[PDB]
Order: sequence, then C-alpha cells, then structure tokens
Amino acid sequence: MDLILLMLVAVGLNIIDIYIMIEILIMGCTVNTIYSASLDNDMIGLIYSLIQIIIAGVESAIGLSILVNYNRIRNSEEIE
Amino acid sequence: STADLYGLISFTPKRDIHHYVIRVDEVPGKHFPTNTTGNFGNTVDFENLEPRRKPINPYL
Amino acid sequence: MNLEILDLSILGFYSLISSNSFESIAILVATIMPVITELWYNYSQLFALLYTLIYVGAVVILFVFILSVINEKEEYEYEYSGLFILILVLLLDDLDDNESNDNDYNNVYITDYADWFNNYNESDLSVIGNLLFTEYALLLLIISFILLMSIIGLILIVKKD
Amino acid sequence: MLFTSLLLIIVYGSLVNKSHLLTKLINRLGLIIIIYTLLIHLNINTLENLSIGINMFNNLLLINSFNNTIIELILIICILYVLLISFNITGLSIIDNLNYSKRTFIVIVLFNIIGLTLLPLVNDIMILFIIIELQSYSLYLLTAIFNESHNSTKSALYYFIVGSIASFIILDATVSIYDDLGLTNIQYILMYIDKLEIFDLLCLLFGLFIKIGLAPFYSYSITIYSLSPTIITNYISLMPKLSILTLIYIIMHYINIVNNTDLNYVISFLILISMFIGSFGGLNVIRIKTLLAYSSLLNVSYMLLAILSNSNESIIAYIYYIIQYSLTHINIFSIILVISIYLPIMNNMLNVMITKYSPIEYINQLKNLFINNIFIAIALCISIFSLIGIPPLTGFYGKYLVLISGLNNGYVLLSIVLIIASSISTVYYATILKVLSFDTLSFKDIISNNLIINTSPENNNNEIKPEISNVISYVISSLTLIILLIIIQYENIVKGAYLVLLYNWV
Amino acid sequence: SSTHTNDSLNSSNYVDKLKDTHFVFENDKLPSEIPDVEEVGATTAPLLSAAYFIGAKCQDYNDDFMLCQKEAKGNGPIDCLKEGRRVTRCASGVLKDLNTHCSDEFRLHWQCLSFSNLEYKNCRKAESLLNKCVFEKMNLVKKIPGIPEDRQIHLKQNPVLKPVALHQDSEVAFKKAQNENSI
Amino acid sequence: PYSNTRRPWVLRRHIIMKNSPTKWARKYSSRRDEREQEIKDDYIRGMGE
Amino acid sequence: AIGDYPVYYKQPIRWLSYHAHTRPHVFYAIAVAALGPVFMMATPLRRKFLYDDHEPLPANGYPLPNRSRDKTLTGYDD
Amino acid sequence: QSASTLTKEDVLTRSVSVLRGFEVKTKDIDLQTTFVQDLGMDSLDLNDALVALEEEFDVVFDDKTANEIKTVGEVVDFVLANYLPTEQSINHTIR
Amino acid sequence: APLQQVGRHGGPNKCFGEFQRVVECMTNAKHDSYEPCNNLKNDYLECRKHKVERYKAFLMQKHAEELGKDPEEIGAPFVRKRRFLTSKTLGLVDGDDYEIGVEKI
Amino acid sequence: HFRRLMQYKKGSARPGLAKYLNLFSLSKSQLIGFPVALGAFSFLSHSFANLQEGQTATGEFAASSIASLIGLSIFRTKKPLSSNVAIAVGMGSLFGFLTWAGNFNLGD
Amino acid sequence: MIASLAGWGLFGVTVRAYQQGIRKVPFSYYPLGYVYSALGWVAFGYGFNLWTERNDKLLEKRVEKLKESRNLRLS
Ligand SMILES: CCCCCCCCCCCCCCCCCC(=O)OC[C@H](COP(=O)(O)OCCN)OC(=O)CCCCCCCCCCCCCCCCC
Ligand SMILES: CCCCCCCCCCCCCCCCCC(=O)OC[C@H](COP(=O)(O)OCCN)OC(=O)CCCCCCCCCCCCCCCCC
Ligand SMILES: CCCCCCCCCCCCCCCCCC(=O)OC[C@H](COP(=O)(O)OCCN)OC(=O)CCCCCCCCCCCCCCCCC
Ligand SMILES: CCCCCCCCCCCC(=O)OC[C@H](COP(=O)(O)OCC[N+](C)(C)C)OC(=O)CCCCCCCCCCC
Ligand SMILES: CCCCCCCCCCCC(=O)OC[C@H](COP(=O)(O)OCC[N+](C)(C)C)OC(=O)CCCCCCCCCCC
Repeated sequence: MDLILLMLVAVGLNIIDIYIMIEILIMGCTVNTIYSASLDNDMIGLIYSLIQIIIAGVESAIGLSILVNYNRIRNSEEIE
Repeated sequence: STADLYGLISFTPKRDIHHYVIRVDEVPGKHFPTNTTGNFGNTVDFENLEPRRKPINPYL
Repeated sequence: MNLEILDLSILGFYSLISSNSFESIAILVATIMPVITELWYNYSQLFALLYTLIYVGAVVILFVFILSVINEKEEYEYEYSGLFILILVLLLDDLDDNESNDNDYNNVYITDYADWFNNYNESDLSVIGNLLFTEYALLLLIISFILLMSIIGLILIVKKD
Repeated sequence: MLFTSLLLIIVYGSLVNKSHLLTKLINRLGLIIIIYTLLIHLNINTLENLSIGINMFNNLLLINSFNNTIIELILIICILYVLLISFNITGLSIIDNLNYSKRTFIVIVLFNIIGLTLLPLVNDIMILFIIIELQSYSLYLLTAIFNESHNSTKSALYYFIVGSIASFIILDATVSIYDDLGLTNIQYILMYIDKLEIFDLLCLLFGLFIKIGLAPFYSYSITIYSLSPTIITNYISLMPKLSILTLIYIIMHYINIVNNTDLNYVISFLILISMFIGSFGGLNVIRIKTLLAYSSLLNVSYMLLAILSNSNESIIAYIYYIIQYSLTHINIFSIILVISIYLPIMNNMLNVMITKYSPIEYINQLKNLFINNIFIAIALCISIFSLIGIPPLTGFYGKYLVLISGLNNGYVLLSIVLIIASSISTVYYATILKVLSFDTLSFKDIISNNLIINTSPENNNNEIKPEISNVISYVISSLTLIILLIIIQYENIVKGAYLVLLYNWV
Repeated sequence: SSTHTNDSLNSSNYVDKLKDTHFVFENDKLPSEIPDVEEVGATTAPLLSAAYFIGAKCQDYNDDFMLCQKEAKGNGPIDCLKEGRRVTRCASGVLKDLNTHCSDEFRLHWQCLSFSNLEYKNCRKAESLLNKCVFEKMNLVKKIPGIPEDRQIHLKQNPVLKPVALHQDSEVAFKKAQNENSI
Repeated sequence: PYSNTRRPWVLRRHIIMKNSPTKWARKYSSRRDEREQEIKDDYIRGMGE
Repeated sequence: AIGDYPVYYKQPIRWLSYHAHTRPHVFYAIAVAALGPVFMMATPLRRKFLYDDHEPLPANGYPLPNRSRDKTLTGYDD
Repeated sequence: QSASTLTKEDVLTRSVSVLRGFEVKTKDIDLQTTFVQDLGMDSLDLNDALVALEEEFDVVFDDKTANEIKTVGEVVDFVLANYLPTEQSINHTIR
Repeated sequence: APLQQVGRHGGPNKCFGEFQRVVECMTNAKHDSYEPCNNLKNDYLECRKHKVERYKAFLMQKHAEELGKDPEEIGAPFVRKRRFLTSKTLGLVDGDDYEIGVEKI
Repeated sequence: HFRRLMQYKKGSARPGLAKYLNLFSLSKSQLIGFPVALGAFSFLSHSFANLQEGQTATGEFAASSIASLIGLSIFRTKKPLSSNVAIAVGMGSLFGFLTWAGNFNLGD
Repeated sequence: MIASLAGWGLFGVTVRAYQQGIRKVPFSYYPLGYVYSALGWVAFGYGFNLWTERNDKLLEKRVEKLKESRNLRLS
C-alpha cells in the first residue's frame, strides 16, 4: 500500500501540515536509531538519537519563522 | 615522453573488496571512560601490538 | 493483545479525514503519544521522557502559530471521501505490517547473558554525557554553533526592523 | 579564524547604529576575515602533506589533497562574492543600497562558509548529518534575508521544505547503515563495504542529488533561482554545488570499491534525464535567471559523468571543471548586476513590472549591449561561448576532460548524449548573443537619453567620470581574460590537477 | 540504572508483553566431567555485609580467578572453571565461619542493611560490632585500598551523612558493648 | 528471558512514519534478503566438507 | 556631561557604574556568572594551601594485579 | 494565478442574463441597450440592476461611474477593466 | 581511533571485542589482502543480529515438525507471566504455587 | 489513479492542488494502454533476444517500435495512423541507439 | 625567470587596459593604474612560477613509483 504513495493522502492540505509530516518522518528515523542502539547496547547510537532530536528541533524553528514572516507579509498594510 | 607520462598518471589501479585504503592508524579500546575491563572479550593486547599498516606518500 | 495496533488504526483513520489545520496538529500529538508510550516500555525509558520534554514544548509553539493563520478556508470547504472507501484503504494497509523480510530475525527470540564485571553501574544518560562531552565534544560545540545560528536566523527573518 | 571572527562581527553589528555606511564597512570586515582565513589555511595545509589523508577531532573529520583543493576554491570564490556587497556594483544608491540594507548579510555568509568547507571533510555519519543541516539552514536564512520581499520569503519557504525532505532522506540513509553495522565512523564502515546494503548509500546520494537540483528534482531549483534576487541567486545557485559535489565524489569513490553495476545504472539514468531537461528546458524561456538555472542543471550533469566514472582522469576533469565553471558563474552574474544601468526608463503594453531586487529579469533586457558597452558585451560573449564549449576557452577543456573520463570508463551512451545536449543547449546560449549584438548596425544611429545611467549627476563637466566602479569592472576584466587566455597556462594547470590525489598514491 | 535489557527481569509485565518475553528454564545439569560445587546460598543483604571479609580471606583466589579471565583471551567461561570453584568454596567458608563464630553480630548487620536500603552509612553501629568480632575470632580486617588507613569512611568518628531512622537492635547492642567491653 | 527484537509497532504501522527510501527497500525489495540468505545457505553447505 | 553615557575605554570605572545603576539585570547576572570560572582559576591555590585532591575512584572494572598468575597456588581443590 | 480570465463575450452574455431577471421592457439586450430608454428603468430600478450586476461579477461600481453609466456596454467595459480575483489564503496557492 | 559499541555503563559491550579484532586484522601490515579478515567480519555481524543462529533454529524447528516430534517434549520449559515464577516451578523444597510479589521490590 | 482520486476528494476548492493532480492524471485509455505497451515491450524484447541468441539493436528497435505502436493505438486513437507510426519509429530508434551504445555502460 | 615575470606584468597591463574600456575612459586615464595592475600580477606570477616549479619536483618523484608499479604489471 506504500508503493501507490498512500501517505500523500494522509497529509493535510495546509502548509503547516507539510511541516507536521516532516517532523513525523524525521521522528521515525530517530525511533529506528533508538531501536538499534538499545538492542546493540550501544550508547553511540543513543548519542546519534539525541543529536537527531536537537537538530530536528532547530529545523522546525527556522521553518516556522519563514512561515510566520510569509503570513506577515500578506497582512502587512497595518494602516489602522 | 608526454605520451609515456600521461599513460602512467591516467592508469587507475584496480580496486576490489580485498585491496583498498582504510584511514585508521590505531586500534580502539585501549581506554574506556568507565569499566574498561568488561567481560574480557577484548583480546587485543596493546603491550604487544604489531606494527600498523602505514599510508604511502608518493611525494616523500 | 497488542493494543498499540488499535491506537495506530484510530490515528490512521483520522489522518485521512483530517480537514482543518487544528486537526493536523492534533494528529501530531496523537503520533508522539504512541511513540513515547511504546518507548517507555520495551526499549528506552530515557528517550520516552526526552521526547515528552522537547516535543511538547514544540507543539505549543506550533499551536500558537495556527491561531494567527487560520482564514476560514477549511470551515466551509467540502470533502467527499466515503466511509466504505476509507475503511477499504485502511484494511489493505493493515494486511502488510512486516517492515522486514528476514523471517528468522522476526520469529526466533534471543537472550543475553548478564555479567557482574560492571561493578560501577550508572544510567545510560551519564554514559551519553561522558562520551558527548569528552569523545564527541566537537559535535556538542557545533550543535551550540547551530543553535546560535538559529537565534540569529529567527530574528532576521521575523523582525520588521 | 572564521569562527572566532564571526562572533566578533555578530556582537559588533548589534552594537553600532543601523546605517547603510556601517553595514558596507562591516561587509569589508568580512572580506578581510575570509582573506585572513585563506592565508592561514594556505600556510598550514599543503598538497604534498595531505596526500595520505589526515584524521582530525577523534577521526570525525578527514582532510586529503582532494578535499583541500575544494576548500581553497570555496574561500576564493567567496572572496569574489563578498566584493559585490563590499563595493559598488553600479554606483547608484537606488540600486546598490539593497546590498547594504541587511546587516546580517555578511554574518549569514560566514555561517555558510563554515558549513561549505567542513562538508567534504566529514568522516562520520553523525557529523555528516550535523554539517549538512548547518549548510542547509544557512542557505534558508540567506534566501530569506530580504524578509520584506514576497518572492524571497516564498522561495525560502520552498527551499526549506524541499531541503528538509532531502535531509530526512540523508538521515534515513545514515540510520539504515547504522542499523546494519552498528558503526558511525566512515572508515570503520569501509571495513564492511562488502557486507552492507550498498543501495543505502544510493539513498544517501538521492538526498544529495535533491540539494543540487538534479532531475527529477530539478523543478524547485529553477523556481527558486528565478524568484530570488540576483545577488542571492548568484550565491545559492553555485555555493551548494561546490561542497555537495565534492562529497558525492568521495561517496562514489567508496561505492566503486564494490563496483555495483546496478548502482551505476540508476545514477546514469538520472544523468540521462537531467541532460534532456537541461537542454530542452531552456529552449522556451524568457527570464535570464531561469535560463541560467537550466544551464546550471546541465553543467552539473556533465560533472556528474566525471564523478560517476571515478577514475584518475575523473579527478583531473572534476577539479578543472568545477574551478572554471565557478569563475564563469561569477563573471556572468557580475556582468548582469552591472548592466542594469543601461535599462530604458518609461516616460503601456504587456504591463511589465520590474522590481529593485531583480533589475535584469528578462533576456531581451540585454538589448543593444554591444552599443551601450562594447567591452562588457564582449566579456559576456566570451563567458557565453565558454558555456557553449568553443575552444580554446575554459569551457571546452572542461568538456574535453569530462569526455575523456566518460569514454575511458565505457559511458558511450552518456558521452554521445552529453554532446547532443550541448548542441541543443547552444540554441538558447546563442539567443543571449543574438540579443546583445545582432541589431547593432540598425541601432547605431539611435538616441538614448532615457537610460538609468543618464540619471547620474555629473561632477564638474570636466572630470572623466567612469560609468562603472573600479573594483567590479576589474574583476570582470580579470575573469574574462582568464577564460579567454587559458591556453597560455593550460598545460601547467593540468599538471597541478595531476598532483591532486584521492588515496591513489601508487 | 533501570534500563530494560534482554538479560534480566524488566521493569513491568507490559515490557514483557511488548517483548513477548519467555522466562526459559533448563532441566539439564552440568556434565559429569566438570566436578560439582556447592553454590553460595547467601542473599543480597548477607553478601553485602560480608563483602570485605570475603575479599580479605579470598584475595589470592579472587585475583587468580580474575587473572585467569584476562589471560584466557576470550575463553574465560570455559577455561577458568577450575579457578571459579576455588572462589566459590573459599567464599562459602567465610559465610560458614560467620555462622559459627559471629552469628549474632553477622545477623545484626545485614538485617540492619535490609532495614536501611542496604546502605553502609546507615549501619555503622552494627558494622563496628561485627568488625570487632570478626577480627577477634578470624583475624580478618576490613580494609579499603587506595587511601590512608586513618582516612577510611567506615572508621570516621563524625560522618556528615547519618541514618535518618535509628535501628533499635543496633542501638541496644552498641550500648551493651560500650559499658561492658570498655569499662 | 527470551524475547523478540522487532521494531516498534508505530514504526511499521503509522500511516506516515513508516515511509522512507530505505524502509521501502527493506519491505518491498529482495536485494538485501537474497544476498543475506547466501550466508545462511553457506552454513549448511560447509558441514560435510 | 552630568548624565552622559561613559566611554568604556576612557572611564572603565564610570562605565561599569552606568550599567550597575541602569541595567541591574545585566551587571549582576554577569558578576555571578564570572565567579564560576574565577573560582576555577583559584583551584591551584586550594591544592597547595588547604588540602589535596582525593584518590581517583576504582570505576574501571575489577582491579587486576599487574603480575603473572601464581602457579604455586592451591587449596579448596576438588 | 491572480489574473482576470474574463472575455467581452462572456461578460456580455452574463450581463444579459442578469438583466432578463427583472421587469425590463425588452429582452433583446446588447452593448448599445440603454437602461433609461430601452429597458425603461427609473432611478431605483437602475440601481437595483447595477447592484445585481455587482453580485454576478464580484465588482463594485464607484459612485461617479454608477451615477453616469448609460448603456450596457459601459457596464461590460467597467467589468473587464476592474475585475480581479479575490486573494486566496497562503495554502490555496503554494501547496 | 574513535570508540564504537560502548555499553550502557561506559565500557565495551558484548560485540566490541568482535569489532576490535576486525580493526586489528584490517590495520595489520603483515596481511596482503583483506581476505583473512573476512571470517572476523562475519562474527561481528553475527554478534549483533544472530541471523545465522536464528536460521539454524528455524531448521531445527522445521525438521522436528516433519518427524512428528512434539515441541513440548524436546523444547525448554518456560513461563510467560513473571508473577507465576512460583517456588514450585523454581524447585524449592517447600515450594508453593502461589504467585510471587512483583509489584514493589 | 485511485489514490489521486482520494486527493481530489480531500479538497477541490484549492487551485494549487488541482493543478498538480491534473498533470499526473492519466486517462482511462492510458491506464490500459501503458501496461499493455510495457508488457508487449517486455515480451518482444525477450522473444527477439532468444531468436538471435542475444540482445541486438535490431531486435530492440523492433521490440520498441511494435510495442509503442500497440500502445499508441490505444491511448492515441484520435490521431492519424501515420502520426502514430512516425512516433513508433522515433521511439524504436531511440532504444535501438540505446542498445547500440551498450546500454548505460560498456561494463567489462 | 625575468621573461616569465615580464609576461605576467604584460598580462596585468592588459587587464587594466581592458578595464578602461569597460569603464569608458581613455586608456591614459590615471596611468598609475597600469603600474598597480602590472605589479599585482607580477606578484601572482612569482607565486605561480613557484607553484609550477614545486609541482614539477612532486610529479617526478611520483612518476618514479608509478614506473615501478607499471614494471610489476608488465611481468
Ligand atoms: C486524552 C483524553 C482526553 C481527550 C480525549 C479526546 C478523544 C478524541 C480523539 C482523540 C484523538 C485520537 C486520534 C485522533 C487524531 C486527532 C483527530 C481529531 O481531530 O480529533 C478527533 C475529534 C473527533 O471528532 P470528529 O468530528 O469525528 O472529527 C472531525 C471530523 N471532521 O475531532 C476533533 O477535532 C476534536 C478534537 C478535540 C481535542 C483533541 C485534541 C487531541 C487529543 C490528543 C490526546 C490523546 C493523544 C492521542 C491518543 C490516541 C492516539 C491514537
Ligand atoms: C541530415 C541532417 C539530420 C540532422 C537532424 C537529425 C535528427 C532529426 C530528428 C528527426 C525527428 C524530429 C523531426 C520531426 C519531429 C516533428 C515534431 C512535430 O511535428 O510535432 C511534435 C510532435 C507532436 O505533433 P504536433 O505537435 O501535433 O504537430 C503536428 C503534426 N501533424 O511531438 C511528438 O510527438 C514527438 C515525440 C514526443 C517527444 C519525444 C522526445 C523523446 C526524445 C527524442 C530524442 C531526443 C534526444 C535528445 C538527446 C539529448 C538529450 C537527452
Ligand atoms: C508514473 C509516475 C509518473 C512517471 C514518472 C515521472 C517522474 C520521472 C520522470 C523524470 C522527469 C520528471 C518530470 C516531472 C514529472 C512528470 C510529472 C507528469 O507526469 O506530468 C505530465 C507532464 C504533462 O503532460 P500534459 O499532457 O501536458 O498534461 C496532461 C493533461 N491531461 O508530461 C511531461 O511532460 C512529463 C515528461 C517530462 C519529460 C521527461 C523526459 C525525460 C527524458 C526522456 C527521454 C530520455 C532522453 C534520452 C533518449 C535516448 C536514450 C537512449
Ligand atoms: C584589449 C585586450 C585584448 C586581449 C589581448 C591579450 C594579450 C595577452 C597578453 C600577453 C600575455 C603574455 O605575454 O603571457 C606570457 C606570460 C609568461 O608565460 P610563462 O611565465 O613563461 O608561462 C609559461 C607559458 N607557456 C606554457 C606557454 C610556456 O604568461 C602569463 O602571464 C599568462 C597570463 C595568464 C593567462 C590566464 C590563464 C592562467 C590563470 C591562472 C589562474 C587560474
Ligand atoms: C604587490 C601586489 C599588489 C600590487 C600593489 C598595488 C596594490 C593596490 C594599491 C594601490 C592603490 C590603488 O589601488 O588605488 C586605486 C586605483 C585607481 O583606481 P581609479 O578608478 O583610477 O580611481 C580613481 C582615482 N582618480 C580620480 C585619481 C583617477 O585602482 C587601481 O589601480 C586598480 C588596480 C588594483 C591593483 C592591482 C591588483 C592586481 C591583483 C590581481 C592578482 C590576482
């Protein structure tokens, strides 16, 4: 069911919904890293997992700021 | 002379899974932050370590 | 009876029928919660709490952005879907849930043999901090460098002056 | 030098008052920083010492002669770019003040230069993910530096989403390698190069292919380059390719150890499609930056053929091609910024709107450049004829060396296709030359008192006032003659490329 | 550290349900070619109370067993069976002596540990009586290596950290020795 | 304690989280499994000698 | 200049007074933060005048004697 | 995206349909059909038609134009010159 | 040489020894090719995934099925509920079948 | 095709989504013609290869041109037959050139 | 080497002369610019000659090892 690109329907029809999809996709990689590190008893993989969480948080902030300013520009006359 | 020179340089030596370059100069595990002596599965003795493979410098 | 299957089925059903942006951020919360709970048991309690500590703060900032952008578009836009086709789509996706095709790796169980050689026992977080601040201190400093770039980046993008 | 000086500039810029003059002088400070960085790097890093390859910072980074050359190229090209914002490009306040409006312009560039230089040096999958995001985030900020521009913010929104998906693919590939092997250091992974799924590295390359606008992911790159300001498009369309292509060559160098034929075919398939879209795509376009975006896609495809071959001749071909293409890229965008002074002023049909961000936006805005400035027009013609591949310009030798590597490794189909694509792309390349000069003899006896340059006041009616500032005109003059007169020093430059080794040795 | 593993009991049955954990028993003994040994029957509290007495009595056998492990080059579990049995018998002998000479003092100590979260700092009064009795009947002395003799924490007169709740049996026994033994 | 080592249910059942280039290859491409089955087959074939 | 802003490199003491009076949330936050590294630089003084550092903890596994095995060891035999 | 997609024939065709929903004198309406004479519209009847035409094309006649318009063709010319699509949200365009 | 495969207590984990022996073989100068180190690479990958051993278990289970052997006659006894690790199962002399306390240790 | 229909029903008042869906949308004839053309291409390419004991550009030219013409007759019905023959010759020549050049790489 | 640096200085005069045409000034405008331009590329030419002379030494040393490798292949 994945090869027919079923996930393209589960994503909503708003720009912020695309942002949510990216966070979920990146979160799946981090969960996989924790899964492998825990089985191996490897703290190096848990270091990688922590880095992925911190880096993904930075990505969300930058993307939101661009989207905030993009919404600001349209409602920017502010004559009142 | 120019044709001979280009033939030497342009020749790419064959690489395979048996012969290729790995840039590691030492064996890890001589010191761990804590609990260095684990299940004694580390059989590499650093007191009698054989000489490592050294990288080739064609200009030296 | 793996109740994680039922929760994900409910979450997947609402993903296909979500219309407005508020229902989308609710999907995100309904996604992190199964991840945290399934991490709290089984694999790693430490990162289950770390996921809660970091992502919940991001959710609130995400939510407050939605209040400044909603523009009535999805409150009256129509959707058609159909109950029968939505259930059929979810049923077919339910048929295949084998992420790997190594049957031996998935069907044969393994054990580990504990040893008493580690008289100095500490939490995984302390070992992570031991390596992160000593072995991979460059990664930690570069991460702070990235955090510095984000702080400057947010100001220049958002601030009018 | 970069990191320490960046922190000082960050604090200093926020302390002094907000003004165009201080920002321009701060931009000159950034120019000195990059120049000092180049001097320090050249003092300690040499080609001979780095031939073996030296690990750094607990083997997280690995520098060799191949990596060092690109870093030196990155610093040099960044110096030429800062000259645009550190000096006048047209001499007119209404046009030039855009570059001096944003104080964080030089700060964001210094952030990206750190990411660009460290990316080819990555030796761990963890630091690979960290650095690629450091470079990607800096590009998003630079694309959104003009936050009062609707197109700039829209492009950055597009850039963020496409790059984030590519970063996820890159992260997904590295995580899958860790699952199979449990190791994060690349050199440790090379020990198991014959026992890991080699198509996981193809997933890694797919993320890198997105970030360089390769087909089928070309569409976002063309859209972003056309909408972004010319001063921003000049940077974001060249700098990411300097570092990512170098990293792709290293990854392909490791992949060729196992020599997976299926891996080569998939990359060949993407190169074949990129040559089709790169050539036929630019045939029907009216925007100059849209035309250059297709030109960028086509030239990256030519370099990828050298990268895919990955032999001794590929090192010579790639190093030469990337250096000469960057110089041509700088020269063309430098001329485009300057020639905005010859635009006629209305004093209407098609209701054409031109903004201050992109004064030159259409190919036909280059009309009568042969009459307006004969030396600048010839400089553009030399650059365009280099992109075509007319010998003995720098462009011909780049394609000549790429063909050598492609045909030596047996890529007969790609070599023939790249030459058909070159002929097809010559059509839109020649269109630029047609606009510049083909109406010279009919418009020689014409009067133009409505040009932008005509609005510039004179000093005393006796001073010989040049139309162009000293710095930008000198850079165009230097780059044009280097492209034209490469035959004089071509033999020695290739000999320098002979000594750039990626673990060849003997 | 309460990290879940595949080598021991996890935190809750929900972890077992997610892992489908099977607690597997083996009904086969060691093969007859390996000589049989008597396993130590002391639980956690008695072992912690006698930890320094086992070390003092069986130091050479502890070192020999551990030196066998390091010199086995990965084959420790199989090669060092002979050295392992020496440690088990020597450790059992120490516990047997504690049940024949210092049973009252020994039981007072590890019952205090069970009463005080198995922390050494909370049972100094019971440990001091036990240490004195063992020395006078077994010539074994608790020693903490790597530090000067007078700077041992178990011999500290006024520790900064003291138990919150006193152990009544320890208090009564300590007073019975203060007045009588030290007239 | 003997237990399975399978990935979390959310990783293989979420409508979005389970989709990636490598996960599709693991789920739908036999290139990895066919090559790894050689190692398993080599074990039995090396008994008789 | 009854209330002018002092120049830091000309009147360092007066410049510090301005921020201590007008920006207390900045002057004293830095002052508390500065004492951290300051006490770290005074560590050698304590090492020589007050007491020495403790012996490192045995958090490196079982302490293996640095000698060959004693082949003349018997007792508790089968 | 944000551009007019109107044509002179389509605007005239829909203008006639709107005006035929009233009690006009003649159903034969063209560019040169006058409101006052051919259609027999008074002060209030004419303003009812103008507002009804505003609703169809989502345009607003200004005061000067509405107080001086005479023929249907002038209404058609005003709609062609001034009509714009209403701005959509951020999600409609870029998604 | 960076540290890899670090256990949850800061020391080497179960499979570090296999990884260490692979590195020593690959970096040893006496070897001409990497062929002698091939067997060491398999052991490290076997330590993590146990794919070959799981395959061996698959054959034994499948082989017993065609022979008609009952799984409970040749397998190992197991308990699925931790609260039912009773003293009768553990073989204690006075062992009872009452459930053990696993709520609060 | 069915998945794209769900995307249409997910929202039909957003012009941006509709514009991209229309580009990827295939007609009913295309949904039938494409698998038949590809299936015919796979059969003829393998069938012609067995006859010649190997793959040649002549066989690939024939396999590509015939299969394309079979497909073209399905989803390009409202076109002259000679127009479909010209495209079939063009398509067959491209894959004949592909085989003549040695596929994507000469290999050994 | 003087002839080499003379050529580099000649190239620097060409760059300045080409700059004058770009800026639309007479070629005698500020004659000191040619002195600055010529000496700038003389400095580049001096460094370029050192780069090429150094590269010739490095190439010869590597060629010796390449010939040894080729002899083993041709045997
Ligand atoms: C936690 C206990 C207290 C909360 C219990 C509330 C139960 C409601 C469903 C919880 C979420 C389950 C997963 C569904 C994902 C979110 C979908 C959603 O939007 O909420 C469902 C709610 C149902 O109303 P309905 O009219 O059918 O949907 C709109 C149709 N156009 O439509 C709505 O928009 C109403 C939303 C109300 C606020 C809900 C905010 C999210 C709550 C998440 C907390 C639980 C975490 C997820 C647990 C289940 C995971 C599958
Ligand atoms: C002696 C000197 C010889 C020098 C020249 C040598 C080459 C000659 C090439 C001959 C073929 C082209 C000439 C004939 C094509 C005419 C195109 C045409 O008539 O219309 C375009 C056609 C659709 O037809 P239509 O638009 O309706 O026009 C009305 C027709 N009654 O559109 C089509 O249907 C065309 C088929 C669809 C497009 C197919 C594209 C696939 C690739 C084609 C090859 C490109 C190879 C490029 C390689 C480098 C880039 C990778
Ligand atoms: C089933 C999934 C979808 C298929 C895969 C698509 C993605 C991979 C293709 C790589 C190129 C990406 C192009 C962008 C994706 C295409 C999206 C699409 O399908 O749009 C269809 C597009 C518009 O078609 P149109 O008829 O105008 O609209 C239909 C309205 N009823 O029609 C198009 O114009 C799209 C075609 C673009 C041109 C690509 C040409 C690539 C080169 C082919 C020839 C190879 C060159 C060498 C030839 C010799 C080789 C030996
Ligand atoms: C209005 C203007 C129209 C155009 C007019 C053109 C006039 C040309 C001027 C004469 C030049 C001359 O005499 O050059 C001669 C000199 C000296 O050569 P050498 O040191 O022996 O080098 C060896 C020469 N071999 C190999 C032929 C023997 O070379 C130069 O300086 C070269 C100038 C640089 C050319 C650009 C390529 C190198 C770029 C390096 C960084 C990437
Ligand atoms: C040792 C190596 C460096 C060479 C020494 C000179 C350095 C420059 C300082 C002199 C002062 C100056 O540049 O003054 C500025 C001048 C004049 O500009 P103008 O337009 O006439 O100004 C108008 C002034 N009026 C009104 C009086 C006329 O600009 C030039 O001549 C530009 C050429 C720059 C120098 C050549 C650099 C070559 C680098 C290329 C190698 C990669």
